[PDB]
Amino acid sequence: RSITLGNSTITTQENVVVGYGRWPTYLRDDEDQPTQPDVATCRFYTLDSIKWEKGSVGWWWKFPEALSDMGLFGQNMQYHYLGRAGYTIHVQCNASKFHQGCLLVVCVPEAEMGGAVVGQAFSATAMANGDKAYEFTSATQSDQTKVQTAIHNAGMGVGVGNLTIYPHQWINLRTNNSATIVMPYINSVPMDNMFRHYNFTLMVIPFVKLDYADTASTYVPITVTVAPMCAEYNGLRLAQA
Amino acid sequence: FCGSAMATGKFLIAYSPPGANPPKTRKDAMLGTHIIWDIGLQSSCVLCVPWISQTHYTSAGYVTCWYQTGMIVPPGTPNSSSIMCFASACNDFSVRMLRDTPFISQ
Amino acid sequence: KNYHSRSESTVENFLGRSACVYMEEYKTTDNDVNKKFVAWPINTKQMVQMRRKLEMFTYLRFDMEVTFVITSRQMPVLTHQIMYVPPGGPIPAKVDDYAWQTSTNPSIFWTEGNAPARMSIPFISIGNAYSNFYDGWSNFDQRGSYGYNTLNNLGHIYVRHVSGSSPHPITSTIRVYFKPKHTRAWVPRPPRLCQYKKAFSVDFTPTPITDTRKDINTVT
Repeated sequence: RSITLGNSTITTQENVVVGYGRWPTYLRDDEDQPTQPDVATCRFYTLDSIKWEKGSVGWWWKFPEALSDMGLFGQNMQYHYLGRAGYTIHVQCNASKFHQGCLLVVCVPEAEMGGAVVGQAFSATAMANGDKAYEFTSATQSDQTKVQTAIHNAGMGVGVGNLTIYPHQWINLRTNNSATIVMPYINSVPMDNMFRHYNFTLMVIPFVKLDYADTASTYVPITVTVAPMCAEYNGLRLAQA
Repeated sequence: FCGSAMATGKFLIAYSPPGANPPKTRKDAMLGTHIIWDIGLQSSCVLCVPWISQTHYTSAGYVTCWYQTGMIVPPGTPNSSSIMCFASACNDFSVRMLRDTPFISQ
Repeated sequence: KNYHSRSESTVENFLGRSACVYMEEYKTTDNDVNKKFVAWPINTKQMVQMRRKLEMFTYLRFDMEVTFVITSRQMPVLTHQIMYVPPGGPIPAKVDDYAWQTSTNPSIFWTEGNAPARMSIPFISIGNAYSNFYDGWSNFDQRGSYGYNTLNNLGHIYVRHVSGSSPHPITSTIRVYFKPKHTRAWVPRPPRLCQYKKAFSVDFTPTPITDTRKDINTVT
């Protein structure tokens, strides 16, 4: 019916796809290096609402750079040095029964993306820049300072059909309309600086284009809601003698 | 929400504490206390608000509401709907010292 | 044909194969000091086939072993100093300097006519696994190098010919074989579908997904 989730903001919704069968958990579940778990960080930081138009190709948001300007979480990234967090991502779209379309909501860990021109470098403002849904494009990209952005190769050169390895959920408008992906913390170092490294990239890819018939709303609003869970940081105080 | 039975969308009913200024953007509003009211799965959103006092400018709370998705309808449905609003005195109130109304004049 | 079962698809015996990775020559006497010894940063992104296999995983943890096959052509027995500089060691910039005499660089001394030289480098790194892919920057101003970290770095192998006061005018050729051991892998990743254009970048040019056929209904 409606299992109203409350944290400090409320989100009414009504499966959970765990990243690899591992829930987010503190590093303490395992002086010299004390840690400081911040337990006030979690709450639903709802991002902007993209419009799924008929002629659209796809969208991606780099994490944790999407939440770099979002409240307390944003502040802690500036203050503290080392930090680790897991995320509960709720991607919900709202559409009628006269709208037809398919989406692949996929969380890709560590996606390095090649430049548009082979053997050229691009700025950090070409991948992420606060909360923005960067848009994949049809055909090639010939703008030198941009990412490759060819939808069929997913901007990584891997083939778009094979992205089903990663924890993914399909939002087929015919039946369901919600995707919950609980991504745990995956890195090769216990905790890392949250500016240098973009941990994972969320991609929403329309596999079937929207057809809306006639005299109906021409866009389907896709909203992304991210709640950072079990976020730990580093202590800022001295140890005892 | 009193409207068509085929409309869907989301709203951000946001509450500002007594001292706080009303938010000027949806982004500002979202940082505070907010309820994402889904018009599709619910059609009534009940908000019990505390710290309601006489205050005889003034410190007063604010309830604002913002578009989040817009209204989406299928073919053959009106392009307008409305929202009605209700008010009550909740569980208990306390009133002290009689006074005449400043409405109907003698 | 019959069914049965498998155990040739385990990660350890998939990625664990001896494969040539570098071949170079050097002459003991010439006018170029560059060509009087061999340098070789260890990496597994030079042999295209080997690269593609390893890149189906994101994190890898292994301890390699390196075997050298050295031949020489023009009289007496000839010896080779096969030094290993580990990360953050001193590197020789010329043949004969104090960097060759460093005692913290494991150095084999192998003379010809004997079974090939070999040593097994352990798991060096201060991380908890090498990372094939890195989606970050070298600094937090984010203006540095892209897709490069120093925690996946491996040392260099420097080979020189141990010679007397005046060398011979011999020339030698080395071949290096490389084989992971006790491999563990974490996080799988889709196979490559483009031809590599750089040995360190992930740069590519778009290519069609699959080959075409006459008609959807037509199958022969």
